[PDB]
Amino acid sequence: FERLPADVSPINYSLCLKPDLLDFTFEGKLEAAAQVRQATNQIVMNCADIDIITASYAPEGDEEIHATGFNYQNEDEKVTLSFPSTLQTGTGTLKIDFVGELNDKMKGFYRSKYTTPSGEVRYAAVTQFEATDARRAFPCWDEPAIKATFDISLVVPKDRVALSNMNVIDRKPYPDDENLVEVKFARTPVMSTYLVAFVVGEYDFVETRSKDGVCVRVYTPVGKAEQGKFALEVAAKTLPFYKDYFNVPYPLPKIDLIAIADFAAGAMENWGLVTYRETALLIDPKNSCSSSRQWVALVVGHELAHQWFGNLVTMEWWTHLWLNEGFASWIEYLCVDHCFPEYDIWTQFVSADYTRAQELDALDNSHPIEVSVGHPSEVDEIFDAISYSKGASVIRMLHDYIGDKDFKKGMNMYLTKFQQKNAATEDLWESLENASGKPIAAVMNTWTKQMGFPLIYVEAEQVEDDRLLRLSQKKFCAGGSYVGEDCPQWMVPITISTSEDPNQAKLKILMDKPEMNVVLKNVKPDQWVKLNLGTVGFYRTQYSSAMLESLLPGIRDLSLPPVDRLGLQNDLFSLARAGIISTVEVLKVMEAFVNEPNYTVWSDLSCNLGILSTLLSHTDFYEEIQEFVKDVFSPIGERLGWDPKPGEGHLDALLRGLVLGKLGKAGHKATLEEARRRFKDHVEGKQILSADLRSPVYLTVLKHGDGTTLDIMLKLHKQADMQEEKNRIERVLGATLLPDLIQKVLTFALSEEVRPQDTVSVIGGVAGGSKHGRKAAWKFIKDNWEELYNRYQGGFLISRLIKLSVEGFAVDKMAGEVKAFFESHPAPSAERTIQQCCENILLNAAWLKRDAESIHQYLLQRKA
Ligand SMILES: [Zn+2]
Repeated sequence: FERLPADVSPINYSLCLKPDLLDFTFEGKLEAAAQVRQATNQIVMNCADIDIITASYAPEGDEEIHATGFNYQNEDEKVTLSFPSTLQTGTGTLKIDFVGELNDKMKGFYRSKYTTPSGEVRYAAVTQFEATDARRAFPCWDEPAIKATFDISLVVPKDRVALSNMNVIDRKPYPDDENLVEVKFARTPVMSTYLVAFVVGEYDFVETRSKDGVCVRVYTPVGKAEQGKFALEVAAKTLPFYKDYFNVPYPLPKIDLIAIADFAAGAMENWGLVTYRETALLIDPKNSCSSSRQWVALVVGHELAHQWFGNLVTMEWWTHLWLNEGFASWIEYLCVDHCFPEYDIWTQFVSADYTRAQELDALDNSHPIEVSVGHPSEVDEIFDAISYSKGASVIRMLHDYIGDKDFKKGMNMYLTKFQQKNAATEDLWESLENASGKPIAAVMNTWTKQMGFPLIYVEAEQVEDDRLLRLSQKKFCAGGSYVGEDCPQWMVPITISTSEDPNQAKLKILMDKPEMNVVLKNVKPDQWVKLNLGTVGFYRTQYSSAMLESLLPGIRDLSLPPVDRLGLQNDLFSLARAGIISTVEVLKVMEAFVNEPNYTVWSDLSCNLGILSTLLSHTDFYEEIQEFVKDVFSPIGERLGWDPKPGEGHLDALLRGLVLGKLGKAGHKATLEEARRRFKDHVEGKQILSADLRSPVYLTVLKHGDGTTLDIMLKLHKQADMQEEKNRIERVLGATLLPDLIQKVLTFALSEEVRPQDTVSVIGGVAGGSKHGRKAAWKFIKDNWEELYNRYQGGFLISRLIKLSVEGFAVDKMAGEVKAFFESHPAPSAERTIQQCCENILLNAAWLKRDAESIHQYLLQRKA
């Protein structure tokens, strides 16, 4: 791959597109003011799905020279426009009229199917150019570093709204068609082609004015303007936040957020015209959830952050796309946390991007964040959950290492320097290094140019009133000690806190050595020491036995912040699974979480204990670990109770469902008895139970029920009114324990009553229900492999079916059985999932064989 010759660079695009609806085509003429930087006889542009009618170049004050040479290269999406004579150095005007297609590929200038408040089914002209689809709406230099200004014009019917990046400056009628009106927009600033936007359709709107004076609007489908009210007030507060943080005003005169029906791209940060899918921007009061207002605040703060970082200053090449999305993925939580501190959104960030990035970065076949991108198709291949989640995680670690003071100063220097220009990743490290005086380029190179993350071991010794800390770093791997003689090293900024001040740093350090000693002044032995305050650093911490015991009071009295309790517990399970520490040591810490009120912490607690419970189901003391789970969740269960208390939040309803389902599955007698009261009153029409208690009650009564209970659930499903009620049953049907009922659920998955896209959910619940239910699900998909393969081959479902079925196995002999099965019955699209699952089975197998009897003897001694 090679970029455009750059012998002719654009200056201003004058576009006028007439979307031919019903015919699904469009015609448009382009007057591109350009500069000939080097004498050439041909101009090379990007173009796809567009046939040029005629094209001529008119130099300044001269006659136009029509092009008599056309060359369409579809594999490279580039077109060469040859001319009879050399164009010579100077300024000219490239005039190109052409015709295009409103394709069905949800890319470029395509058609968007929407339904009126009555029906009829109409189509709209919606745009989407990122990454390289602007060349399908009009021929252009479709590269982010080739910036120019845009004069957008649209010839739309009178009864249809035409939006674009800028505001409307003229609305004159169309002479050839009385039913059409040409809408001309203002001139955009210097920007990239992949951020240009224009949409044609029928939309209602709600408007407001931000404190900066910027006109904010939320465009909704016809008849849903009230649903975009919340997104409007969030966007109206988001602009002043980024204005104050960047010390740079909003670069455009107006901001628009339009909700589109079935918007495939999800969300696009088009400069001034941010597009969403209505299921992610609007809040339907009779269909939305509880945390929907939280999800809207995040998606609005993310794309509006790009209006500065990404649109005002754009990446030089797609190699730096991770930094554009990683920065926005981090500052979106900073914006929501400032406007809505009642969310404690940073605890959910650690539970989302942070932990998910540490899972992938600790396994084999990982890759560094920044990878050189040659062809723009290589993007879709080498960027994944690693480049974005770990990308946002290292930015958070960098912000904490810099400090919010110098970080704001460096970003203002960065934005003002490269405004309406382009920059690379190294340009950002320089602007931050100038404002902070810290070696940012050197530190960040260890986190971007190599894969993996370090494990920080810390040991404590009391020296007078101070405490000496001995730190060492090594590459962390989910399997254990990293085998390899390269010995990776990281420059690790570490924030340390003590019990005397658990919410602010006791000491900030930078570990640029494999081993390092640290002295904390005035730290009494009765005080605990916590590394990685706020879990801001992208690393795992292994505490010594003495240091871990000192942290137990901090967990119990909640003085340790919830985000710290989340990260501490998550590190303990990973270290025990890797064989670095014992599992018994982790189980003793679980007893200190009995006072935990935070939903996110319990969510990760329940997830980790669920992995261990299903792992220990292969042993002869599965009753002992269930009794242990009941003791951990009993106090929080009694605190929440069964009915919503006066003035609860939305997380307390979610936490009640998680806790009750955990106790119900573990056999908690009081929970099982009450769940049967609610279920028998729900099926007899005496009092329908809440939708929040519905899933835990179903799981509990079905696991501890019989064939009568299963028939009731099947009657609730075949009679279920909506699809949502069906899915809530399909996930819990696998909780049955009797073998003939398990086979009945598996057969029910492939029946006509279950839709094929939901069949994997039913079989997934069977594999996760019990040990014999997992073996029955694995045998079921082997006997019916011909049908299941024909159903989901080459799709996402076949990888999800294999994942949910075999990941729970804890026998190393079983890992060799799934690898041998897919060597005789190939599944090409799921080749990567089989390798991850086989490595995961061997990991759980070694973990089980190493710690089985130690856990057993711990549970017996604890009970006495
Ligand atoms: Zn983004």
